[PDB]
Amino acid sequence: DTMKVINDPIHGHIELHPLLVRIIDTPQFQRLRYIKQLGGGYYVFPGASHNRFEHSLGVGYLAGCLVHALGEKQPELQISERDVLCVQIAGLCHDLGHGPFSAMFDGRFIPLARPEVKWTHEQGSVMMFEHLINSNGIKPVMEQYGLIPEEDICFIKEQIVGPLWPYKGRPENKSFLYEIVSNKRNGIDVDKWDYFARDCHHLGIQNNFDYKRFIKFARVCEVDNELRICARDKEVGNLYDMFHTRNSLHRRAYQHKVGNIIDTMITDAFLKADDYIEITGAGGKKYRISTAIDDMEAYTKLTDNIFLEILYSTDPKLKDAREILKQIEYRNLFKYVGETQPTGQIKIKREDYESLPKEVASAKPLDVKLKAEDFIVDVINMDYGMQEKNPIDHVSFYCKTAPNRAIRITKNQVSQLLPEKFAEQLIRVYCKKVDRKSLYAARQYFVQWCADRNFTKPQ
Amino acid sequence: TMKVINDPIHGHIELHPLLVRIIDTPQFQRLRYIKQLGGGYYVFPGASHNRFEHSLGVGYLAGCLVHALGEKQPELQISERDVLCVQIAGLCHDLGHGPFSAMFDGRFIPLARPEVKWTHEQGSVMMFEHLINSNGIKPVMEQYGLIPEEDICFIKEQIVGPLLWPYKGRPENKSFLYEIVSNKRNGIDVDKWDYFARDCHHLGIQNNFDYKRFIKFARVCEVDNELRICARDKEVGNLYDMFHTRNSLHRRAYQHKVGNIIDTMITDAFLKADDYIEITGAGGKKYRISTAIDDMEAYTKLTDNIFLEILYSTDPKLKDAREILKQIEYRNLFKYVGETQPKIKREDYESLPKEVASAKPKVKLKAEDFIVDVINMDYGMQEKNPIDHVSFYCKTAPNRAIRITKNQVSQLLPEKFAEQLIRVYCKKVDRKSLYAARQYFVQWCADRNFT
Amino acid sequence: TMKVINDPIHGHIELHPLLVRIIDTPQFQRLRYIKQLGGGYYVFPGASHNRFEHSLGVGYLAGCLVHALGEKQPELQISERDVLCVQIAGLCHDLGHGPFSAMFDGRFIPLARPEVKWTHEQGSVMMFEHLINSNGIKPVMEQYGLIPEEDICFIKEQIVGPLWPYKGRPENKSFLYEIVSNKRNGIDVDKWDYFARDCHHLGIQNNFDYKRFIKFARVCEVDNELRICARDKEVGNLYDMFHTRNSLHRRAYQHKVGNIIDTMITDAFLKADDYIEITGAGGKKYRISTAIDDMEAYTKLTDNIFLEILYSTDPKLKDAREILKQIEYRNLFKYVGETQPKIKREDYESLPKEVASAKPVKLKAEDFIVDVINMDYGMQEKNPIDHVSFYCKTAPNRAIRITKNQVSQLLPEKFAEQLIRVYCKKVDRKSLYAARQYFVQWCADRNFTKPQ
Amino acid sequence: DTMKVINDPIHGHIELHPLLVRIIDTPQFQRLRYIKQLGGGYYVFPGASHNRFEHSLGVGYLAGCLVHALGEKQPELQISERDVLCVQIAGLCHDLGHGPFSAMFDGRFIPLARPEVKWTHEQGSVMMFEHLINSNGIKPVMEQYGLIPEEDICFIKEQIVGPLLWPYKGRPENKSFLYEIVSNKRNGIDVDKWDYFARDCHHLGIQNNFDYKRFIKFARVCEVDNELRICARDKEVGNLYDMFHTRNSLHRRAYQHKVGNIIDTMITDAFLKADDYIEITGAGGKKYRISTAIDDMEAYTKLTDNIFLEILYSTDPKLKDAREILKQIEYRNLFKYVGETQPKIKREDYESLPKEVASAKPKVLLDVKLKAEDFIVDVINMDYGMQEKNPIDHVSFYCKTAPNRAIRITKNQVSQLLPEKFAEQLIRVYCKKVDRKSLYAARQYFVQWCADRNFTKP
Ligand SMILES: Nc1nc(=O)c2ncn([C@H]3C[C@H](O)[C@@H](CO[P@@](=O)(S)OP(=O)(O)OP(=O)(O)O)O3)c2[nH]1
Ligand SMILES: Nc1nc(=O)c2ncn([C@H]3C[C@H](O)[C@@H](CO[P@@](=O)(S)OP(=O)(O)OP(=O)(O)O)O3)c2[nH]1
Ligand SMILES: Nc1nc(=O)c2ncn([C@H]3C[C@H](O)[C@@H](CO[P@@](=O)(S)OP(=O)(O)OP(=O)(O)O)O3)c2[nH]1
Ligand SMILES: Nc1nc(=O)c2ncn([C@H]3C[C@H](O)[C@@H](CO[P@@](=O)(S)OP(=O)(O)OP(=O)(O)O)O3)c2[nH]1
Ligand SMILES: Nc1nc(=O)c2ncn([C@H]3C[C@H](O)[C@@H](CO[P@@](=O)(S)OP(=O)(O)OP(=O)(O)O)O3)c2[nH]1
Ligand SMILES: Nc1nc(=O)c2ncn([C@H]3C[C@H](O)[C@@H](CO[P@@](=O)(S)OP(=O)(O)OP(=O)(O)O)O3)c2[nH]1
Ligand SMILES: Nc1nc(=O)c2ncn([C@H]3C[C@H](O)[C@@H](CO[P@@](=O)(S)OP(=O)(O)OP(=O)(O)O)O3)c2[nH]1
Ligand SMILES: [Fe+3]
Ligand SMILES: [Fe+3]
Ligand SMILES: [Fe+3]
Ligand SMILES: [Fe+3]
Ligand SMILES: [Mg+2]
Ligand SMILES: [Mg+2]
Ligand SMILES: [Mg+2]
Ligand SMILES: [Mg+2]
Ligand SMILES: [Mg+2]
Ligand SMILES: [Mg+2]
Ligand SMILES: [Mg+2]
Repeated sequence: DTMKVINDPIHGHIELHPLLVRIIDTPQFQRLRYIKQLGGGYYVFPGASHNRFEHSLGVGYLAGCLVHALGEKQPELQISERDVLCVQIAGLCHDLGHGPFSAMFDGRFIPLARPEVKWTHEQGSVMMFEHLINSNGIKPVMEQYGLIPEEDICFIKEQIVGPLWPYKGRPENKSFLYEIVSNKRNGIDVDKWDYFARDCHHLGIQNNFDYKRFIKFARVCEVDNELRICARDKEVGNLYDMFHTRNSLHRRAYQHKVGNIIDTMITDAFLKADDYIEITGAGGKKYRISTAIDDMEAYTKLTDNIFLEILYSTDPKLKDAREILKQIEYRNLFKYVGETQPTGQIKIKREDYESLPKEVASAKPLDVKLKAEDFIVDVINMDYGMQEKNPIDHVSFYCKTAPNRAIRITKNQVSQLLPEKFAEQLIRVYCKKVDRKSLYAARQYFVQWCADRNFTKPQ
Repeated sequence: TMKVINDPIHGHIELHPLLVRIIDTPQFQRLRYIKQLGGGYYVFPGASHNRFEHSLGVGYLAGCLVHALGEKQPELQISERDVLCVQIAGLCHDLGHGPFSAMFDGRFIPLARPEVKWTHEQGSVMMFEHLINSNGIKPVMEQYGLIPEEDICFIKEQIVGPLLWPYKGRPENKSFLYEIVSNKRNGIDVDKWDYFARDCHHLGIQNNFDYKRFIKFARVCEVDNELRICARDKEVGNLYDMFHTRNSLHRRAYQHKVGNIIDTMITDAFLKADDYIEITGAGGKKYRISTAIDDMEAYTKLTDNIFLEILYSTDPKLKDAREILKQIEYRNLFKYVGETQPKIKREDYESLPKEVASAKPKVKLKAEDFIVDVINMDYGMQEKNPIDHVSFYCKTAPNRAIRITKNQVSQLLPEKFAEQLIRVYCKKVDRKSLYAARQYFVQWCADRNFT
Repeated sequence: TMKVINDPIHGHIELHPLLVRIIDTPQFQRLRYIKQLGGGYYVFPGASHNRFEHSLGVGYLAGCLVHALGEKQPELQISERDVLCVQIAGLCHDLGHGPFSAMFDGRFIPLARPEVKWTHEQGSVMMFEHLINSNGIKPVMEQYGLIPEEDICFIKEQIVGPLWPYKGRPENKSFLYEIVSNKRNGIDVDKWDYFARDCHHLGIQNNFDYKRFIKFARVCEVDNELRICARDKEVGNLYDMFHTRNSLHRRAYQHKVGNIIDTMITDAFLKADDYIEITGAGGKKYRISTAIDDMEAYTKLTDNIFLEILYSTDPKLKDAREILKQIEYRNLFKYVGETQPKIKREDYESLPKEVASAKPVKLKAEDFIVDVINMDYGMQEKNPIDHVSFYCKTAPNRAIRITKNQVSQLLPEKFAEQLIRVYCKKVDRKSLYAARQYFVQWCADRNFTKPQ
Repeated sequence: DTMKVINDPIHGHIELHPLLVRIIDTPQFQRLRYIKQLGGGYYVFPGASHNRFEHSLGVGYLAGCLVHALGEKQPELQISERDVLCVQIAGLCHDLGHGPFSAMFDGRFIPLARPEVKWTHEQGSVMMFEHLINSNGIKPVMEQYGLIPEEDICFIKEQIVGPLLWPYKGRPENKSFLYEIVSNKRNGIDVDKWDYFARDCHHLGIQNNFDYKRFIKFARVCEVDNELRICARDKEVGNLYDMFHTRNSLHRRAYQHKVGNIIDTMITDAFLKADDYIEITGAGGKKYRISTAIDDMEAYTKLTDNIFLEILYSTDPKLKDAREILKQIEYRNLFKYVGETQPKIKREDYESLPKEVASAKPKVLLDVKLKAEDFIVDVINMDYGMQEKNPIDHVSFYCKTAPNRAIRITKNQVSQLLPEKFAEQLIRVYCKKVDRKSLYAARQYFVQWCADRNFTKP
């Protein structure tokens, strides 16, 4: 068993250790070839055909670069081949839990199909990782290459989903290893760096963030009795620009008005198909689209394929679901009516989403009257990854003249031209009735609703 | 109105409303579910791109080249109608591709149905006919000034060639319109230009060919009482490099040893699934993977999805097909045994595993255990130099077409323009079987005086 | 005929024969010998690009935008003549740059000649006049359908603004004045070329899609004037354009060391100024600081002046040559600190004296550099986007305004700030320590932010 | 003294050890900022403003990557920090000898100005490296960071120019491979090529087909003829034929562009007319000419592309002839291409060719008769870097199944679509008299000359 090399358009030649190859060459990992990174984004940006598989390889590769680089610069950290392998495995496996159309699945479908459960694709990744290990005899292969499976499986999981020192996989003196793949402190992790580059390459938008530079300048210093990753103070401006780029990719691509409408329609189709579709899990037991998340053998076979299974079906019980997807192909989509924003420092909460179409329909501003069933109200939260908080206040820096002393850099020390808030909310309204007289009316309800709630007058 | 689409290769592509109506059909949107490079994606993870994107790009580039000839030479009398027809042909030229693209017409259909002669291009014509007829496109064409009887014929002829001037869609004085999307004279067409750029972008290999430059320098001149596209004489070196790039993309990516083995395995899985899978066509009639090419309503639903349908199946009659695809996920692939060089004709492909298995070198193995992959590497015209079939003009006389021979360009160019490679693989992957398979292979090579 | 030029930023650029005649003059070819980013090249080794390349690119982009407005809206009655004039203005808009570009009009001339008010744009107009008059271009213009009196005025007005305030073109072609140098809001093709080109060469990636902006640009009536309007959808991308510009200033153009190198070159030029002779019209001799008064002399004033000084043996140039030798050895002046308030151009000269008078080795005003850096959105305290007109899909001739609250609550609350950096010319341990003490006391004395 | 980081558009963040910084921050190195990589190419391809300085940093960086990567993959090679520093210094300094407008200077000007001497920019690089060391107190700085200057200076020089039975003194046979990184004498596959392909492409606006990063990942060291050499993975053989293809392709389109070469010829003409009147101050205040400054590195230090502008901006009447030639470049009244043809003609015969053309007696046309001074005859050699030889026959490969056994791969084992020849020669003729009647005549002399020497009808 040797090294394999994989050519990636974002990263070039990626070297994979034989243990990583064994993990990649499983049904649980190869599944990611059949789930698009950007979901309904592909129906607006035709370049965005990229799947989670490619992304996952890239996060494994970048997880490895950052840990290797900290190791070469600071030998006193005593970063081991074992540490490197575990960090790479976590990068490779961090997105195993994604479902059909990625963000659509955990952002839209599961909260509507199963309001009782709290599910994240990250929880899924842990469960799918457990299934992958156990059903492909990976524990002995790990031992062969010097890993200790009890400690290291825990470590890999904790890197994906998170956990007085709360972690068991590695002690405080390797705390920094937990900032690479998924950074809970501030969000600055290699996962972001891969998706910015990859999404850009494919969308046809250009990426402003130099991850290779950030890596060269990263050191480990002591902060609050913990060894953490610190950035060179000089790079502070570039980190505010990293979040700016992320928010900019959300505005243009990920929350595109039509991409979101297509995700909403697919979600609608899935909800109508949910009672009739059967996915075979462990012991031949049958699961639904919404329950396959409870059985990883079933979940393994739940991919973007589900879209085509519904579209190509002839069963009359799937007629409603299939008609929604047929309307996507013909491009008879629901129609955008307008966008607006809360002026209040209080955002609209998930509890209130269901009641919004009713509120719009009750606006008393007309030819055609319209009903709550005719409106979609899409509520979009845009932030810097920590609700109302500035992520950069949670970043540690060093200076050239004292590279072991960690410091904080406040927002006033960087620039007066930076954002005064780090979270905002956008509300888009669409209409399901698409003729001239209905759209005109829908727009009237929308503007009056905006006046009724002291929201921003629309464009 | 117009719609704008952002593409990573071409930037902002403007689509006329008629083109939008054609794109927004099930027959076109189907191309979202067929990978450009098929099994290449299982070697080059960037190659997730599908035929849909490519098809938009050929529509766009077909439009650039025809617009540019029109602006430079108004005397050609290129009409908005001509432009729309050329764009529609670029959009629709790849409608006939099946699951995993080249795999489908290169490997599967010739094995599943040896009696028929099928190309994805014939498929594109049939799928175009189905698309028109089932989406009420003829009246939309008339609305924007096309004449459907003439123009549908013209669009088809652009895709597949004619159906002693052989064409009906357009007369001799617009002959050049037939060289844009699919060039039968020499292969220099916008379809190549899109795939070089797109495949490169995604594979992670860099493209040496500047199509935008070629377009700026393209003119139409009279050659043998026919108006054809000519290249600026200065560009001759760049055209030899275009074919060099194509052949280079075949060596590294398209005929990758493992990419081809994965295509062979998928093909194997399809042959074992063929008798048991049902695809619903017109009037509810059922078709097989290999027969869906006879019914375009069925064919519409035959995409890369078929791979997952087989993989996720529980039916025992699909166990054999499903096990082959499961071995792809585990990466227990068929194993490369060796490569060699003579040409061997398509007529002989089926009989080659038998020939290998009959080698008696100084575990025995059977013909079912060997794959013999015959790979033709050329400049798109068998043994011929495509550039001998290119017309050029000079700066000082831009209407006089000329030929440029190979000795006038460089003594460092290829002496031949076609060669053939034969690879052998084994389906039995253990130590003792591979060793044997290698012995059969070398003795076979000695038996046929190959390298 | 036409010539084609391959550019790494724009691909194949087509040049009409009249534009070739303008390019093939000493006054234009001069721009091959002036670096776009000046002292930036001594920090970012990719930034070897010169103003010539940039100038071709602005000519090309000026042409794309005007051609595209013409194809989309024939009712504008944009003529081949209008197109040629806009292209010529793009080609010639940067003719006035001096040695090391921004250094020359930002730093050297205000110090060498405080009495005069000079911009490279005024220079471009004068150099354009010289180019025309000394290369017999007026009859060549007439040959290809221009009307030189009207059109020369038009080209100049495109570069520098008015000299309805315009004479070269009436109100119904107002929009032609927004292409090369946009006085209303700063959104012009000149920005677009430098973002792309600077990025390509610096090794930083450009976030702004100029080709997209062009596809979406229309002309609509605003206040009885036909202006360029952007598609409403693009408002977010325009805030990001200014964000990108400001980002290129933070990282590259105002790099601490790039600015120190510009300051050192400026210092060398000030010491060489009285001893250099550049031959102008009538054989009259000009200095580096006076060559801006005579375009024949100015023609021969390029980055070459740096090497002339560096390679000299003349004792009168010893002081200037020693400063430039210290740049090669990399014995640069040393950064002491940064701070923030605004300080006006009138006050720049007096600042080293103010620092040296701070009472916290003693040090003197000649020992300090005080570099005042203005970071804004190109209109001082103003939001440029409040001065942009937009159209909607549903009514593409109705122009509208879009306020900042309609776009995003995550946008800047301010559009201008000022940074002050201090450096010391005396580089030993004891001097730097002292220099830092003067600096912090000065900051306390003027109620500036205690330094990082 | 620490590390410095430099951002390069081709290579990204380049790390430079303090010793390398000391070498870079000298007048002898910084000089390369004032010499364009592609010379007269910039007057055809406006993107090609790049100078030798940037290139030189890039070769230092790539020299370092390749040696570091061989070291990480094969610890048994015993590659030292010292070996790495020496290879990097050689990459940084390999182009120190270039003169004004790069190839123009050693290809055209010096062979015409000083036919007696044999000069290459590489000899210059060695001499300039010696001057750089000696005049900037670098020997002690080298010792500070663990180099041994007598051995290591020799090693660095030998890497640049070749040796000065195992011919090398700087390093023994077991580190032979270190000599293949910067300038490969065996086959030409070196990091110097890799930097210029990428950089030239980036700037010219032509796209690069060669993946140097891939080549590096696949490079190993194996034993060949009792010597440890760099070997390529057998699978990469096709990509190496494509590397030479790309080089030859960059020569056809950019480096030997008809007008780029004419501009180099005009600059050379201007330099020859200025050579007697320009004075460059060298060591001890002794004065050198443009053509003699190559004999004194203190003078040579101040000889850059600046010399072009010094001549252009001059007012001295003795420089009027030289200055008028350069003024004609700005106005674009260039010398005019008359024609091209193909046979080889040897360097010994270049000088005599304009005379041969002018002696052609064409069947009695001729308004204007023309003289040898009126013709330029440009002889252009297009090859794979080894005259008539296939460089790939001089490459060693390994297989996956035996990565320590080196092998050869013949051309028939790779492809029947590869070149049958690896060298050809082009002859271009130009005329200095540019009016309609002169060009027509010049073309008549040219075709008769071609008939007289049995060359291809043009
Ligand atoms: N950029 C690039 N150029 C190429 O020429 C090329 N060829 C392949 N690849 C990509 C495809 C893959 O992403 C990666 C590995 O390809 P490889 O062909 S070295 O590997 P194995 O077939 O496994 O050969 P073995 O088993 O004998 O070592 O490089 C390439 N990528
Ligand atoms: N029509 C279409 N087909 C595709 O296959 C496709 N792929 C990407 N895009 C891009 C191009 C489109 O601009 C974008 C959104 O689709 P749209 O325009 S239909 O939907 P709204 O804007 O809500 O409706 P309208 O303009 O009719 O009022 O997606 C596409 N658009
Ligand atoms: N490069 C780029 N930057 C962007 O900011 C951007 N925004 C969208 N796209 C891509 C996505 C598509 O491929 C294309 C069109 O997206 P569009 O937002 S203009 O259009 P419709 O939604 O149809 O809006 P309407 O109906 O009001 O005209 O550009 C973009 N592409
Ligand atoms: N991208 C690119 N590829 C190339 O192969 C190439 N060759 C040249 N150029 C660049 C160099 C220039 O920037 C431009 C045109 O050079 P050109 O060789 S078409 O033309 P003239 O010398 O003018 O030949 P004539 O007088 O017969 O037209 O393209 C090229 N640019
Ligand atoms: N090195 C350097 N220091 C500086 O302080 C500086 N300031 C500008 N530049 C460089 C960066 C660019 O390459 C160029 C910008 O100047 P141009 O004359 S093409 O246009 P404007 O109308 O001045 O710019 P805008 O409208 O955005 O204010 O000069 C600078 N470069
Ligand atoms: N790509 C990129 N992004 C940037 O934001 C950027 N900023 C600078 N550079 C380039 C400029 C140089 O090529 C390189 C390092 O510049 P640096 O600003 S880290 O370094 P010193 O000023 O020497 O500061 P110290 O001594 O305090 O570490 O990166 C940059 N390159
Ligand atoms: N303008 C121009 N004309 C030319 O004839 C020419 N020839 C080379 N160059 C440019 C092209 C490159 O930028 C560089 C090549 O010369 P270098 O000193 S970096 O290395 P070598 O060892 O000579 O190259 P190799 O080993 O491949 O034969 O000079 C040229 N540039
Ligand atoms: Fe991820
Ligand atoms: Fe195609
Ligand atoms: Fe400018
Ligand atoms: Fe070199
Ligand atoms: Mg995730
Ligand atoms: Mg995250
Ligand atoms: Mg096809
Ligand atoms: Mg074809
Ligand atoms: Mg300017
Ligand atoms: Mg401006
Ligand atoms: Mg060299």
